[PDB]
Amino acid sequence: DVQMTQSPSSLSASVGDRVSITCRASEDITTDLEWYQQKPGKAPNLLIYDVSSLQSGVPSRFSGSRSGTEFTLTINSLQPEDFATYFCLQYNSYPWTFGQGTKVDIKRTV
Amino acid sequence: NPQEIHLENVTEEFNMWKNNMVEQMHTDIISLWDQSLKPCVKLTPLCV
Amino acid sequence: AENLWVTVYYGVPVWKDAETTLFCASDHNVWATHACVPTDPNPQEIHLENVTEEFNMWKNNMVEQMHTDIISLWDQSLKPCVKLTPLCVTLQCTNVTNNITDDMRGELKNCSFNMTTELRDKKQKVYSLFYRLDVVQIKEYRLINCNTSACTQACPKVSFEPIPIHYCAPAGFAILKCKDKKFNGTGPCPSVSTVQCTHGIKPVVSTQLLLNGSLAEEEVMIRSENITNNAKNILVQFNTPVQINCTRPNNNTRKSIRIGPGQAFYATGDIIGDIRQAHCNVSKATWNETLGKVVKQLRKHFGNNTIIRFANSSGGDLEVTTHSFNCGGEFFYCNTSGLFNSTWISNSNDSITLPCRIKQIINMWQRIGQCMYAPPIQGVIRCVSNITGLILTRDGGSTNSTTETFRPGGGDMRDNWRSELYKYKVVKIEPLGVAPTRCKR
Amino acid sequence: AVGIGAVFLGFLGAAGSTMGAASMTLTVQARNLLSTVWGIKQLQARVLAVERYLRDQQLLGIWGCSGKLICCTNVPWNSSWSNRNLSEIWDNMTWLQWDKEISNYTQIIYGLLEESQNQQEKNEQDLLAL
Amino acid sequence: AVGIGAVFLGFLGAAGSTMGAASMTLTVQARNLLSTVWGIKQLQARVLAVERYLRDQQLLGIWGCSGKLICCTNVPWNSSWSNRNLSEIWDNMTWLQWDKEISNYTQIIYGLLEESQNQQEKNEQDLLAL
Amino acid sequence: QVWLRESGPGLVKSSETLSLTCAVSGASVGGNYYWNWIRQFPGKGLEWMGNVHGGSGNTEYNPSLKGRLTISRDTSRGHFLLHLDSVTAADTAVYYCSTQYWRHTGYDSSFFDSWGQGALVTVSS
Amino acid sequence: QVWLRESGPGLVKSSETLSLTCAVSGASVGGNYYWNWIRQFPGKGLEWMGNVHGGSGNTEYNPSLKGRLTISRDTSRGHFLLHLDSVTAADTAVYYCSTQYWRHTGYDSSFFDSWGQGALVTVSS
Amino acid sequence: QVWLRESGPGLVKSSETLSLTCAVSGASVGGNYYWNWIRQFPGKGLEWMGNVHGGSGNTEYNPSLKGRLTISRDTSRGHFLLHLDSVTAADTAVYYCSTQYWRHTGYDSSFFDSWGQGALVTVSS
Ligand SMILES: *[C@@H]1O[C@H](CO)[C@@H](O[C@@H]2O[C@H](CO)[C@@H](O[C@@H]3O[C@H](CO)[C@@H](O)[C@H](O[C@H]4O[C@H](CO)[C@@H](O)[C@H](O)[C@@H]4O[C@H]4O[C@H](CO)[C@@H](O)[C@H](O)[C@@H]4O)[C@@H]3O)[C@H](O)[C@H]2NC(C)=O)[C@H](O)[C@H]1NC(C)=O
Ligand SMILES: *[C@@H]1O[C@H](CO)[C@@H](O[C@@H]2O[C@H](CO)[C@@H](O)[C@H](O)[C@H]2NC(C)=O)[C@H](O)[C@H]1NC(C)=O
Ligand SMILES: *[C@@H]1O[C@H](CO)[C@@H](O[C@@H]2O[C@H](CO)[C@@H](O)[C@H](O)[C@H]2NC(C)=O)[C@H](O)[C@H]1NC(C)=O
Ligand SMILES: *[C@@H]1O[C@H](CO)[C@@H](O[C@@H]2O[C@H](CO)[C@@H](O)[C@H](O)[C@H]2NC(C)=O)[C@H](O)[C@H]1NC(C)=O
Ligand SMILES: *[C@@H]1O[C@H](CO)[C@@H](O[C@@H]2O[C@H](CO)[C@@H](O)[C@H](O)[C@H]2NC(C)=O)[C@H](O)[C@H]1NC(C)=O
Ligand SMILES: *[C@@H]1O[C@H](CO)[C@@H](O[C@@H]2O[C@H](CO)[C@@H](O)[C@H](O)[C@H]2NC(C)=O)[C@H](O)[C@H]1NC(C)=O
Ligand SMILES: *[C@@H]1O[C@H](CO)[C@@H](O[C@@H]2O[C@H](CO)[C@@H](O)[C@H](O)[C@H]2NC(C)=O)[C@H](O)[C@H]1NC(C)=O
Ligand SMILES: *[C@@H]1O[C@H](CO)[C@@H](O[C@@H]2O[C@H](CO)[C@@H](O)[C@H](O)[C@H]2NC(C)=O)[C@H](O)[C@H]1NC(C)=O
Ligand SMILES: *[C@@H]1O[C@H](CO)[C@@H](O[C@@H]2O[C@H](CO)[C@@H](O)[C@H](O)[C@H]2NC(C)=O)[C@H](O)[C@H]1NC(C)=O
Ligand SMILES: *[C@@H]1O[C@H](CO)[C@@H](O)[C@H](O)[C@H]1NC(C)=O
Ligand SMILES: *[C@@H]1O[C@H](CO)[C@@H](O)[C@H](O)[C@H]1NC(C)=O
Ligand SMILES: *[C@@H]1O[C@H](CO)[C@@H](O)[C@H](O)[C@H]1NC(C)=O
Ligand SMILES: *[C@@H]1O[C@H](CO)[C@@H](O)[C@H](O)[C@H]1NC(C)=O
Ligand SMILES: *[C@@H]1O[C@H](CO)[C@@H](O)[C@H](O)[C@H]1NC(C)=O
Ligand SMILES: *[C@@H]1O[C@H](CO)[C@@H](O)[C@H](O)[C@H]1NC(C)=O
Ligand SMILES: *[C@@H]1O[C@H](CO)[C@@H](O)[C@H](O)[C@H]1NC(C)=O
Repeated sequence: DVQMTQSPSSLSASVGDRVSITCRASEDITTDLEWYQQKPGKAPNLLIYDVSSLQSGVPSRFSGSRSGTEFTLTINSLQPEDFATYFCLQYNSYPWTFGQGTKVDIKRTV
Repeated sequence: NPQEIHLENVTEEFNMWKNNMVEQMHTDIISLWDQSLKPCVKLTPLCV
Repeated sequence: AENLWVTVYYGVPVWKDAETTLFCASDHNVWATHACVPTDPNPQEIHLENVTEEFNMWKNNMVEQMHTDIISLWDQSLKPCVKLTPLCVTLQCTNVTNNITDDMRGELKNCSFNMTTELRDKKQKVYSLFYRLDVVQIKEYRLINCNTSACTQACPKVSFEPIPIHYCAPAGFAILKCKDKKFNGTGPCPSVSTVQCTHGIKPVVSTQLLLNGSLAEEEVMIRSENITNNAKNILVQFNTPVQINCTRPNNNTRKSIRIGPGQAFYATGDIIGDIRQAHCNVSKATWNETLGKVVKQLRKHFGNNTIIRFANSSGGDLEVTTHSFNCGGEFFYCNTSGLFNSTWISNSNDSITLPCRIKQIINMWQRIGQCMYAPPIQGVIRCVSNITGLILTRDGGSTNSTTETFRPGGGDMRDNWRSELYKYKVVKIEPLGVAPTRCKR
Repeated sequence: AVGIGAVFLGFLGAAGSTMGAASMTLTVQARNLLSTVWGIKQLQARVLAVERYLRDQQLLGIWGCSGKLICCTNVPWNSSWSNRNLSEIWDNMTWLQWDKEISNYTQIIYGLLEESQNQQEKNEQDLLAL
Repeated sequence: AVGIGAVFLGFLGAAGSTMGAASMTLTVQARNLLSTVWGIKQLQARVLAVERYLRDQQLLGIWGCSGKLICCTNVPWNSSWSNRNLSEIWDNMTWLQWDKEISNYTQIIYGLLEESQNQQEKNEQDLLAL
Repeated sequence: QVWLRESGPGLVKSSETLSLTCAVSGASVGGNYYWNWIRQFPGKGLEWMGNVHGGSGNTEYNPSLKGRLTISRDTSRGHFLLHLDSVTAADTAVYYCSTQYWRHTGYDSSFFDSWGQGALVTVSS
Repeated sequence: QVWLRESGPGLVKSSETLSLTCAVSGASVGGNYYWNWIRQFPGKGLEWMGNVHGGSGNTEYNPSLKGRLTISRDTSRGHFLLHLDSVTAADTAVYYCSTQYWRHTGYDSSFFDSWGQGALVTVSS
Repeated sequence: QVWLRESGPGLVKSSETLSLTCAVSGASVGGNYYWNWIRQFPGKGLEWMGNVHGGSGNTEYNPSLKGRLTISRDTSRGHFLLHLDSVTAADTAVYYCSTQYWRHTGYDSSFFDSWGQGALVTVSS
């Protein structure tokens, strides 16, 4: 089974900051990777497919990049609605495997 | 013996001033008139 | 074990190469659009993904069909027009020598003759102006075509302006179009689509240069059936056009002479003002840049260290030796000698002027015994056009020399159609198929 | 690469897909099969289009598959015509390739289908006689 | 005005009767659908008559009602198309009025019929596979 | 011409169910026809019992005979049946099956009426 | 748009067989679609369980769930069912049914994704 | 070419029913063919027993064997069967199934005759 490894496990960012989350695979998967977003108490929603192709209705601030076996989701300007858990899904070969999930929290005054 | 079938309890809409059969009849009459005159003498020498 | 049985499928997407007859579709003219079906406002194109086809522009059957239809329409349009049989009479001609420059000395003839009238027992004496290319000495001259055949006068209401034409296939057939750029008209094409009707193609007639054509989307494209052979013409397609401005500045006058009952002949009355030759202008820097692109592309096929020569035409008839076209209803023949004159070695507002002649008796297609008389046009005429390709031919080519000489060509008009229908082919569907399956009726 | 759906609604959109995927859009191809210098060409085109549809329908009806798009019969699959498995045909190959490979042995199958249909009709009539 | 029988054997004799009464004389209408200045007109007329009949037959055969004059199908009657009851349709209306009323929603039913027939054919093949 | 023939038992005991069969020849029962059942009592006037439409199948009955009269069709056998429950001595009568219809043959329309010979039914214990 | 709705019992005793249903609206189960069953454990990441192809019927299961997981289709009823045998306390999770597919509408192409709201299943005696 | 193969038990007890089968390959039993059953006794001449027509099904039997000989066809299985009741010791013989027919293909007509290898049947208690 191809193993997804997400980093960081959890992060805190403020509104308008730039955030980057990495997903690594045990082997090459070419382009068949997707980035999903899941808010609390809600089913996952597709954000990006085919590494760097944006789903219709997804704001353009989100972006995806690849480097070798590593992939990166980048949010240029985080928004209040962007706080959620992000997952990387690989479907190049069976079985489909998910990442450990990265939770983005709100950074505010104590 | 032509056959004619009356339609009971049927009312139709009619308009003589927009009939297309008149144009077809005119075109066929003109075409036949032109065709009938093709094999006939041409009076070109008569212009003297 | 296998226990497999035959199963029949109807509607299978399979096609085969075939030859059929396409019909016309378009949105008074010689290229009659009256009997052409209207074109749909929004044509449908279906892209096929993961379909690799085989294409060959040098064996397309659509070119022959287009040539035949163009010739048939041209012949049909001339049927109801005046026949200039009485015009074959002895003419008494003199030179015109008023307000003429040095380069138009003896190029026009003032010819008087006797002509018939509406009454068949009366005669009239008339005069006209003729071009030196239309009269041959028998102080007595006669029209060149008198000893070959008499031909009709073009009706003055039908226009020679090209109109786009769409070619559509019948039901059960389909047209495949190659969308792959950099495709040289032969071999596999990986990007394919299916279309119902071909885009608008203007039947522009010209030699030595392609006018009002289509431009390559990436770079200058060079095509040839067999580039190693010198007997095959080379088709060049520019990625950008070159503007050319042609003009006849003489102020002509047209006068009608009644030669019979309901039959008129349109002669050239007189020229008002100065008499000067027609000519064409083309920019210099743009032509130099285009030739640089062309020689750069040619170096790919003919080596990176060869010397490329552009020279004059060899010889022959005026139709194949000069850039012949039709502007504003007048038939121009221009001397394209200042363009293809240079040598390239591996390592501002001025313009080139091409002098042109005008002809009235025309043998449009390469036929014998069917000419055509173009009535004169009133007033000066000017036109502007694009140049979007060339027809070249390699002179010699033996291994005894390390130089390549290219000269303009033409003659056959099929090559004018071949530059537009190079990315199209026609196939016929075969929906029936048989497969193995675990059924049992 | 595996686990992705593909649906086509074009005229020949499924031409590049596998046989199994392409066998789900037969109707769209079925619809289109029927529908002075230019008029004669139009008339000839119409007649030519009409003739081939009738020929195809006659051939379909002679085998007993009239009015059907996916009709299967009693004639067994002779192993001499092909030797591949169903897994490597319906999920690996395309209709164009299959036709290119099988074009050699079509008339034999057609004749066998005709004879089998005639025999089945005779047997059905004999059964209904009782 | 009630308890009277009406029977029509003409070409379009039942045009003025109710839908239920008119649905008993479909064959008489079915028979007629097929059958230098004037010869070309005759030829064009013949070609057009053939083309329209072939189009109608193809459309009927695609839905699975081939070789039938009355054929009900699996597609449910959407209430948005009409709201009247069967008593007020088959005994209180004529075919012309019904066609005038329903002409807005014709193509959707055709597409649904085609899709349903294709699905039924696929299901039949799957069942016969076992 | 449409021919109608009545048939059934000649005697029915009181309180039983009277069954009658009218057979049609020369026409289809499933056509656009109306088939009517009418009884005439001895030495009295006529009385229309009911009728049925061959095509749709709607049945119409006299209010007096409602709740005990049932008229049904049979297209395969080409005849129609009548059932009358709780027959009493007053139900003795001659029963007839009849039909009326307009025939519109092309240019000409004609009214046709057909009756059967009738069957005598006597109700008594 | 393809709509997917999950359904099934909310509680399953240990060692029993968990049965779940996913109903599809707006599309045919027999089409060229892939239907995938996934689960999310409480306070943990997602885990794809299996999937089935509507047309051919081939099913692909996770190796961990192999030997106890079954996925079946139903074109007539237009829904697909999932069975998991020998469910234990570790199998408590929220189950989802999803589908991904490319739609090639002539000239245009578009990737479509669909998920269901999901159903919570708790395993305990 | 039409191939015929005989089959059946090698021994039949006296007074029992002898059953024989002849299978046809290369031709349809339901065609316009005549299938003939013949036998040869040991050290004696031939003796035609009977025959059947594949299409109509009419059977013609020897008068000596009438009342005990039956010949039947099977189009689905493509073979024809023979039954002889009350077989005695005199019925021991080699049985053959044969067929003769004219084949008129286009311009040319030919006569074809086919025989089987035959099966030896011995009758004794
Ligand atoms: C490549 O394409 C370019 C443009 O895309 C072409 O250049 C165009 O050419 C057309 C045709 O010559 C030209 O349109 C003419 O413009 C003239 C000036 O305005 C008009 O006078 C002329 O109309 C006359 O001719 C028509 C027939 O062509 C008649 O129908 C019309 O009634 C006019 O004729 C009247 O006047 C004459 C003279 O008085 C008289 O004898 C007649 O009896 C009648 O009374 C056309 O409309 C465009 O203007 C050109 N475009 C540009 C930008 O200049 C070019 O020709 C193409 N190249 C090739 C090789 O074909
Ligand atoms: C062409 O020749 C004709 C005839 O010689 C010229 O017409 C004559 O012109 C002169 C000078 O204007 C007049 O005096 C005559 O009366 C004209 N003759 C007729 C019959 O009209 C005409 O001018 C010449 N044209 C050119 C361009 O040289
Ligand atoms: C037009 O016709 C007239 C009459 O035929 C020609 O004039 C004659 O020419 C001939 C030939 O030289 C002379 O022999 C006659 O004497 C002339 N007759 C007259 C009355 O002049 C005239 O030359 C013809 N015009 C042209 C241009 O050919
Ligand atoms: C392209 O043209 C060359 C030149 O003619 C062809 O090569 C010639 O082929 C003929 C055929 O037998 C020979 O006789 C010549 O000797 C060849 N000449 C040279 C220089 O090779 C070549 O075959 C053509 N290409 C194709 C595809 O036909
Ligand atoms: C082609 O170019 C020449 C110049 O080489 C032009 O000639 C000039 O034309 C203008 C017209 O406005 C005159 O005013 C000038 O006097 C001309 N100069 C010369 C030296 O002749 C010519 O007009 C151009 N023609 C076209 C059709 O573009
Ligand atoms: C051909 O003619 C066009 C216009 O008829 C010329 O375009 C002009 O180009 C000059 C540049 O020298 C500009 O100042 C003008 O504004 C342009 N006019 C228009 C209407 O666009 C073109 O230059 C001519 N080409 C040649 C080679 O003479
Ligand atoms: C191309 O240029 C050459 C020379 O530059 C032309 O040859 C000339 O042709 C004319 C016409 O017959 C002769 O009068 C000259 O004597 C020739 N010059 C030489 C040096 O031989 C040739 O005609 C030009 N091509 C075209 C098609 O005109
Ligand atoms: C086309 O143009 C060229 C260039 O002017 C012509 O060649 C000239 O021809 C004349 C003949 O009168 C000679 O005097 C010149 O010496 C030639 N020029 C050169 C550079 O050699 C050519 O003749 C023209 N084409 C035609 C058919 O005349
Ligand atoms: C000559 O070429 C130019 C540029 O390729 C043409 O100008 C274009 O015309 C099309 C008409 O469909 C426009 O959509 C483009 O915007 C034009 N381009 C520019 C830069 O303006 C011109 O039409 C061509 N001439 C002829 C006669 O076709
Ligand atoms: C005649 O037709 C009208 C409507 O077209 C209908 O209302 C009327 O009942 C019909 N007449 C008879 C006698 O049925
Ligand atoms: C495209 O077609 C080729 C050959 O049929 C096949 O190998 C390839 O897998 C196809 N592309 C995709 C994305 O499946
Ligand atoms: C007309 O001019 C040409 C050219 O100058 C000359 O050859 C010819 O002889 C002249 N003809 C005359 C003056 O008749
Ligand atoms: C007509 O005359 C010209 C020049 O005199 C000549 O070249 C041509 O060959 C002649 N036509 C024929 C058919 O001989
Ligand atoms: C260019 O033409 C040559 C002709 O031999 C052909 O082999 C080649 O494939 C063509 N180029 C492309 C990109 O197809
Ligand atoms: C040509 O001559 C006519 C008549 O005098 C005049 O009206 C016209 O303006 C002239 N043409 C030009 C371009 O001046
Ligand atoms: C041809 O080019 C040469 C320069 O190489 C030049 O001297 C000559 O004038 C040119 N000829 C023409 C006709 O322009």
